[PDB]
Amino acid sequence: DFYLPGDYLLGGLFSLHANPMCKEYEVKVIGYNLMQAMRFAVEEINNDSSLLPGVLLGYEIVDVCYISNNVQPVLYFLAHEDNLLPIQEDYSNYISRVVAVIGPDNSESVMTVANFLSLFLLPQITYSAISDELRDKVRFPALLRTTPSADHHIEAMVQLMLHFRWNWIIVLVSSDTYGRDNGQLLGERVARRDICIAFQETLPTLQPNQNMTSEERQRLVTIVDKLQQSTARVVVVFSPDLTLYHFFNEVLRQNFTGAVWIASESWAIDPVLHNLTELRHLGTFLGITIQSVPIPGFSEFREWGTCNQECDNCLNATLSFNTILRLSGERVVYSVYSAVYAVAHALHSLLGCDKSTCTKRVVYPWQLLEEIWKVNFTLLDHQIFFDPQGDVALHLEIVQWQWDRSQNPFQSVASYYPLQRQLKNIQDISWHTINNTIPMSMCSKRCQSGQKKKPVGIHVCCFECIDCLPGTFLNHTEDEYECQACPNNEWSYQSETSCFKRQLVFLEWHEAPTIAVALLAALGFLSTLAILVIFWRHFQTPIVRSAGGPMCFLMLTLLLVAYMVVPVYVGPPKVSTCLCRQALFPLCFTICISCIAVRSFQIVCAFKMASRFPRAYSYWVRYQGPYVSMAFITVLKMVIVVIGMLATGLSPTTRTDPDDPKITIVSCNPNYRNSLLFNTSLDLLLSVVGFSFAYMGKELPTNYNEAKFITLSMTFYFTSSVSLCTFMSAYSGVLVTIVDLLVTVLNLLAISLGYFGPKCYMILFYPERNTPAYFNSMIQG
Amino acid sequence: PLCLSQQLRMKGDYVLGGLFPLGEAEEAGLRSRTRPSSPVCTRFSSNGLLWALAMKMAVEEINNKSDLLPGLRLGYDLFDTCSEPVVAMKPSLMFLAKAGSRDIAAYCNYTQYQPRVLAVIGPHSSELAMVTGKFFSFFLMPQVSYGASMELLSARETFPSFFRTVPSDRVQLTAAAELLQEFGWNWVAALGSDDEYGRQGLSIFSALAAARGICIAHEGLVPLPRADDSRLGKVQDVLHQVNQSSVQVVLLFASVHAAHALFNYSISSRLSPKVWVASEAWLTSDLVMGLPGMAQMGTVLGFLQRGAQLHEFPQYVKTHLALATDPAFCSALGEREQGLEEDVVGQRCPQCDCITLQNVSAGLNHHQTFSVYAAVYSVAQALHNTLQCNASGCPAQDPVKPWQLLENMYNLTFHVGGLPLRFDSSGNVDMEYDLKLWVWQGSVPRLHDVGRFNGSLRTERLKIRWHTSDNQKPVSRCSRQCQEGQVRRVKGFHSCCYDCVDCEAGSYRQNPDDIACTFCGQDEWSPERSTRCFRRRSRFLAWGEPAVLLLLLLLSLALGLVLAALGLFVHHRDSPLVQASGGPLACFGLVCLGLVCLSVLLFPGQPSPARCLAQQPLSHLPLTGCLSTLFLQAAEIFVESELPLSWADRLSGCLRGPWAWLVVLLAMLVEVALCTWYLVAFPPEVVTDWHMLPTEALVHCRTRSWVSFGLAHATNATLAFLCFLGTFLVRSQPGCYNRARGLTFAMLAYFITWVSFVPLLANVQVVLRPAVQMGALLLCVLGILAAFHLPRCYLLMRQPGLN
Repeated sequence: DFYLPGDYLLGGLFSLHANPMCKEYEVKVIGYNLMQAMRFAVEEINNDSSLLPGVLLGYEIVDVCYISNNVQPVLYFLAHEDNLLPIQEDYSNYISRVVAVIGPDNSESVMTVANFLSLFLLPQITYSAISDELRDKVRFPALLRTTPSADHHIEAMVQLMLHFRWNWIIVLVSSDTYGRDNGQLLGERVARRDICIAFQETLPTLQPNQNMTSEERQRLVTIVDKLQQSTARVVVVFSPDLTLYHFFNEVLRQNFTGAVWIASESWAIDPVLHNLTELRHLGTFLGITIQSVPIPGFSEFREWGTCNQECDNCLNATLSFNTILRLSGERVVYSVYSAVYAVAHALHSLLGCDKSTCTKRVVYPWQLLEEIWKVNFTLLDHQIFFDPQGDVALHLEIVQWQWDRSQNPFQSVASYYPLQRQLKNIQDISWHTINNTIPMSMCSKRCQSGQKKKPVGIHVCCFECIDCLPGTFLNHTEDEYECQACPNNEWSYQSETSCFKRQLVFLEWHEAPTIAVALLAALGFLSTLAILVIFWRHFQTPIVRSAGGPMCFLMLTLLLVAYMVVPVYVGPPKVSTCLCRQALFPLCFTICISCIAVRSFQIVCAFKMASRFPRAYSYWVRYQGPYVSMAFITVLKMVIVVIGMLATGLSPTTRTDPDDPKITIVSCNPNYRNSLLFNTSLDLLLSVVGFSFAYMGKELPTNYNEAKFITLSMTFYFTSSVSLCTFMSAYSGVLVTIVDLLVTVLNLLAISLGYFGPKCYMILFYPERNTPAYFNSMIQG
Repeated sequence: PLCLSQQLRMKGDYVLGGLFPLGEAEEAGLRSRTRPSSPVCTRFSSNGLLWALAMKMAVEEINNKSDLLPGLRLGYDLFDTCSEPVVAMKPSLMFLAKAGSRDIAAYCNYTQYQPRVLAVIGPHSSELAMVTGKFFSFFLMPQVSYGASMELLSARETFPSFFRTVPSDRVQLTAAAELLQEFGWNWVAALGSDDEYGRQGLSIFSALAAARGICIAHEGLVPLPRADDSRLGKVQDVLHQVNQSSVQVVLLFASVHAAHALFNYSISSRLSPKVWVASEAWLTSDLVMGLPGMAQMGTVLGFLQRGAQLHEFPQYVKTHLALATDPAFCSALGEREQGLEEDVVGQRCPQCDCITLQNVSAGLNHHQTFSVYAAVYSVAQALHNTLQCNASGCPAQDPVKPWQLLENMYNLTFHVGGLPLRFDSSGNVDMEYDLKLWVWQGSVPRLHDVGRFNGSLRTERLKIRWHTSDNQKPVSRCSRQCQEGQVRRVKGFHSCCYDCVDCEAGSYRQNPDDIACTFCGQDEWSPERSTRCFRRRSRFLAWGEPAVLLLLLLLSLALGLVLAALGLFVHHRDSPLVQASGGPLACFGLVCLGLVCLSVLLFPGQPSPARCLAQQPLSHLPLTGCLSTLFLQAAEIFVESELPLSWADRLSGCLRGPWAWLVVLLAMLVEVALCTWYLVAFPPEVVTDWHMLPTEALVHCRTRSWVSFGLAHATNATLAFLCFLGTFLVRSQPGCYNRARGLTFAMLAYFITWVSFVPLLANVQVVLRPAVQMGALLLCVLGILAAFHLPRCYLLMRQPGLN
C-alpha cells in the first residue's frame, strides 16, 4: 500500500495525516483517498497495452505529514537505492530513483520540495496546491500542476458574487500564508469589479486539539460581533478547515442567523466540516472545488482493504467516511490520477514507443520534464495539456453545501471554464431566505429616480440619496453620481430626474380682466375723441379757450398717445414696447397732469397769491410764468425718464412666479415696481399740490368751476395711486401687469374725465356760462 | 590576480559554513532552466565579499584568541548564494553530506549523522533564508543568519535552528506601532511592498494595530518596479486611497525600489505631504534620498537599528587584499590547501578573484559586517560551551554534533566587540533602535535621533519638525468611543473606528445601533442630535394672546362708546339736530357698530373651519350697513350742496323716507351677496402647519386668497369713497361747523386706516394676521366714531349747556 517495484518509478508525496513518526497526527481520510487514486492511476496505466506496451511503471509513497515531513521524502527520492545522494554541478547524468514525484498538496510544502526538485529538475506535478506563486517558473521550473491556480478560484468566486448582485462583502482570512495571500488576491480582484469589501479582518488559528485559549476566545467574539453588526451578509472565508470548525462553532453559539458563507478550496469541500450537520441555521454555505468526469472504476479500488512511510488507521477512517466519499464523489482524485497519466504519457512519448514495443531507454528526470511540458491527451472526455505556466484547463465548480444525508452531500451549482474565464450554467440554488429567494447583500439601496447619490465612507459602493433641489435634475444619463442644474425655461422640482418647463407670461388681450379693461379704455378714448370734437367745435367759447386754447388740444393730443399706448401695455414686454411705455407714456401722463395743475396754480394765484407778490408774478407772467412752469415740468420729467433708463434695465426679466415655476412673469423691468414708484412719486406730488392749491381756491368760479373738476381728478388720482400701492404690497403674483394697465387707464381717466369732460358737459347743457360778459364778471369776482 | 578563492576556505577543526552573495547571478540562467545545472555567478558584488572577509576576520580572531576555543581552530566553507535558492541549495546540501565525502545520506534518523560543517552562517536574502532554513531544520544544524528579518523565520516549529541576528521586522514594526500609539495616530493607512517583505510586515502591523489600538485605514501594497508598467497605474490607486482616507500618517514598509517608485510618483503627482513612518529598507537608502522635491512630502521618520560598527575592520580588509596581491603568501596558502575544497568555493575563477581594492573599498563601514562577525562569535561561543571548554584547553572528548549546539545555542550570551548580545527562545537577539528623522536643510536629508527603543519607545516629539506650520504635529485621529447621540458610520479596513455624524433637524434615530437619522412625521419636533421625536405645542389665535387681549380691550372700549352714543340717540329724538345727523338710520348705524363688535368677536381662541367661513362676511355686514347709513347722509348733503334746485328737491323727497331704508337693506343684501360669492370662490379654512416654526404646531385660519376678503371689504369701502367724493368738496358752513366735514373726517380716516392695514396685515406673520385684523375693524369702527359721531355727542351733552 506504499510501494511497488518497477523500471521507471513514480514518487509520491501524499499527505496522509495532519494537525520520525507521523501516525500520531490526526488521520486525514482525503490523504489515503488520494493515495489510492494515484495507485489506481498507475495500476490502470500498467494494465493497458496501448498506453505503454510492457515498460512497467512503478510507484512509491512516503507520507509528507502536511508540513512536518517534507525534506526527508524528496531526499529519499532522487537518491540511489543505497540512500546516498552525491553532490554534482551538472545533474544531467544523474539517474534519480523516481522519474517524477507527485503528492505535495500544501502550497508551502510544495515549494519546499520543489526547491530541491528544481535543483535536480525533477518533474513535479502538484495535484491540489493552489498558491499563485507556483505559476512563476523562474522560481520553480519543474512544478507542473493539474489543478487551476488560486486566481481562477477567486475569479469564479467573484463572478458568482456578481451574478447574485452582492457588492457588499466581508472577508475572513486565517493568519497562515494561505489566508493572507488569498485575501490579498480577492481584494485586488474585487477592487476593480464594482464590489467593495465591508471589512477584511484576520481569523486567529484554532486547532481542534487547542483548548480555545482565552485571548483567542475574545478575539473571535470581536470577530463575530463585528460580523453581525455590519450589513454585508456574504462572508468569504480563506482558512484551513481545522480553524473553521472552532470558528463556526463559536459563531453558531453567537446567534448570527443571516449570512452567506463562501468557502475556499481549502475547506469548500471536506467531510470533517460536512459531518457537523448542524449549520442549517447559519444560512447557506458555498465553496469552490474542481470537477472532472468520475474515475470509472476507482471506488471499487477504495473499498478494497523511509521514516513514517506507512500509516496506522487510514483505512478505518476511509471505511467510516466511505458513504460521504462515494456520494460526495471526490474529484481531486481525478487531479492526481490525471497527473499520473500525464507523467505516463510523457514517459510514453519520450521512450518513442511505437504503440506495440517500447525501447527501455535509460530516462533522465529532466528529459521527462521536457517531454511532459507538452503532453496533449484525452482523459475521460477531458483534454489534458499544460499551459506555458504549468497549469491544466480543469473545470472548477461552485459547490453548494447541502446538509441532507439523502445523497450528494455536495451540490454542483455553477461551472467555471478557465479557458473562457467565465462562470455559467448556474442551476437553481436554494437559500436561507424564507421564500427561497436570492438573499440581499448590499451596502446601500439604489437611489430612486430624482435624487443624487453622495458617497458615504471610504468605499465607493454606497452613498446617501438626496433629492436634488428644484432646478436641478438627476443626470443619470451622463453622471449619475452628482445631480446637475437645469437652466433656462427648463425647471425641475424635488426628485424628478426629468425637468419641467417654464412658461413666460405677459399681458395678452384674451383674459377677461384684459378684455374688460380694454373695453374701458376704448370707451374712455371714444369719450376723449368726443370731447375733442366738441372742443374744436366750440373753440369760440371762453370755456374751451381758457382750458388752453389751441394748446389745450395738445394735452388732448398728448392724451391720445396714452390711449394709443394703452394697448402698447399689452403685447410682449420686449425692448420695443418696453421703451415706448417707459419713455412716452410717462411724458403724456406728466404733461397732462402738470398743465392742468399749472392752470389751477395761476387761477388761484390771480385770485389769491398773485396779490402777495404782484411785481414778481407780473415779471413771471411776462414770459408766461405758467407756461414756463409746466415747461420746466416737462423738462424735469424728461430728466426722470433718462435717469431711470440709465439706472434701470430696459430689457425684461422673466422672474419666476412664486405660485408655480411654469408661470414666469415677464416684467418689463427687473424692478419695475420701485422704478414705477420713482417715476410716479413726482406725479403723485404734483397732483396733491395741485389739489391743495385748488382747495385753497375752493371758491370755484361760477363759469370756470375749476375746483369742481380739478379737485375730483386730483383726489381720485391720489386714491388710485394709493390703491396701486396697496395692490403691490399685497403683490398678487399673477396679473400684476393687467392691474397696472387698469391703473394707467385709471389715472388717465382721472385727468381726462375729471377736468376736460365737465367743460363740454356744461357747454352742451347750457351755454350761458360761456357768455363772455359773465366770464369776465366771474374773473373779476 | 588577487588571491581570494584560495583564502575562501580553511581547515581548522570544527569547520563553519558560509552562504554569502560574493557574486550576482546573471539574469539569463535563472530564466533558462532546461539542463540540470546551476547558473554561474561571474558578476562580482562588493558587500558580499566584505561580509566574507568579516567572517574571516572573526574566525581568525577566535583562532588567535586564547581563552575562546583554546587548542581548537575553526575553518570555513565559504560558498556563494548568488541571491538565488537554485544555486544556493547545492552548497547547503554540501554542508550536510558526510565527514570528508560528497554524498548526503537520507537516513530516517539524523542523530547518527556526522556532517562536514558544524554550523552555517545563514544567508542574507530572506527567501534564501527560508529555503535553506527549511532544509537545515530537519538535520538540526545551527544556522545563524546575518541579514534575515522576516518574522516567520522565528517560528520555532518549522525553523528550530534559525538564530539570526539583525532583529526581525516584528521589532521595528512594534516600534512603529508604539510610536503611533504614543503620538495619538489611530487613523493610519499602512502600505507595503508587493514582495513578501511588504506583505509580511503588513500582516504583523495589522496584528499590532488590533493589539495596541491604532485602527488601520487602508491596507494596500505598492507594486515593485516591473516591466508591465501597469504597476505605476496601480500605485496611483493605492496613492489615491491615501488621499481619500484623510490620513496624515502612512506606514511605508516598502523595499528600497518600491518606496522609490512610490515617492517618485508622489512628487510627480503633487501629493499632499504626510508623516511617512519608514522602514530600514528605505529610511536611509540614497535611491530615495536623491529624488527631487522629496523635501516637501511631510516628515519621514523611522526606526533604524543600533549596534556598534565593527571597527578595526577597514585595516584588516586593506591588509588582506594587499597580501592577496603578494605572490608569496598566495603560493604558500595554495600549497597548504592542495587537492581540498579550496576550488569549489564561489567565484573560484582567476578573474572572479582578480579585482581592485576600489572594487570593494566603498561600503567598508557597513553595518551588516558586524552581524556576520557576531554570527561567527555566536557559534564560536556556542561550540566553546558545547565542548564544556574553559580557559587554557579542554578535553574535547568526541566530535560535537550540530544538534548539540542546537541544544546549547538557545539563550546563549556572547560578547561581540564588547557588546553582550544574547539570543532568546525564538533565537533572534534583541538590539535597540533609534528614531531617525529626515530633516531637510539643503535638499540633502540629514537623519538625526529623536528617541531610542529598548522594546519600549522613548521618543521626544519636541525635536521633530513635523513640517506643516509652527511645527504642529500632524493629527490623524479616528472617532472611537464617541458621543452616543450621533449616527455611526463604520469605517476602516477593519471594523475598527467609525465616523460620528450629528443628526439633522427633523430626523430622529430609532436606536443607537442603526446607521440612519430616521425622519418622523411633522407632528413631532426633532432638533439637532436628538435620537427622539418630540411633540410640539399648539399655537393659535387664543383669547389669551397679549395682542388678542389688547384687541378685546379695544373692542370693549368700542362697545362702550357705541352704547353711549346709541343711548343719546334713543333719548334725543325730538331735537332736530340729532335727526339731521341721520335719524333712526343713525340708530341702525350705532347698533351696527355694536353688531360689528358682535361680528368680529369670532376670531380669538380655537378656530374652526366653519368659524372661518361664517366670520368675516358677517364681520363686514354691520359695518357695511352703518357705512351705508353714512353714505345716505353724505349723498344727501352733497345733493344739497349742488344747485339744480329741482333735482335737489326731488332727491330729498325720494331719500327722506322709503329710499333711505330701501338703500340700507340693499347695501345689506349686496354685502351678504358678495359674502356668499367669495365663500363659493375663496372660503378661508382652518389649517395647521408644523414646519413653519420648529417647536410649535401653528393652527390658524389660512385664507385661500386675501384678495377675496379685500374685495368683500372693498364693497363698503367703495361706498365710503363714493360718499367721500360727494362730501369732500363741501366748503365749511358760514359761521357754523360744517355737517359734511364730519363725514369727511370719518371716511378719510377710514381709508387711512384700511388702505394702510391691508399692507400692514399682509406683512405681519400668519397667526397675528387675524390678530391685527381684529384691530382693523376695531380701529375701523373706532375711526367712524372718532371722526363721525364724537362731535354729535359733544353737541348733545353740550347743546343744552351752550344755551
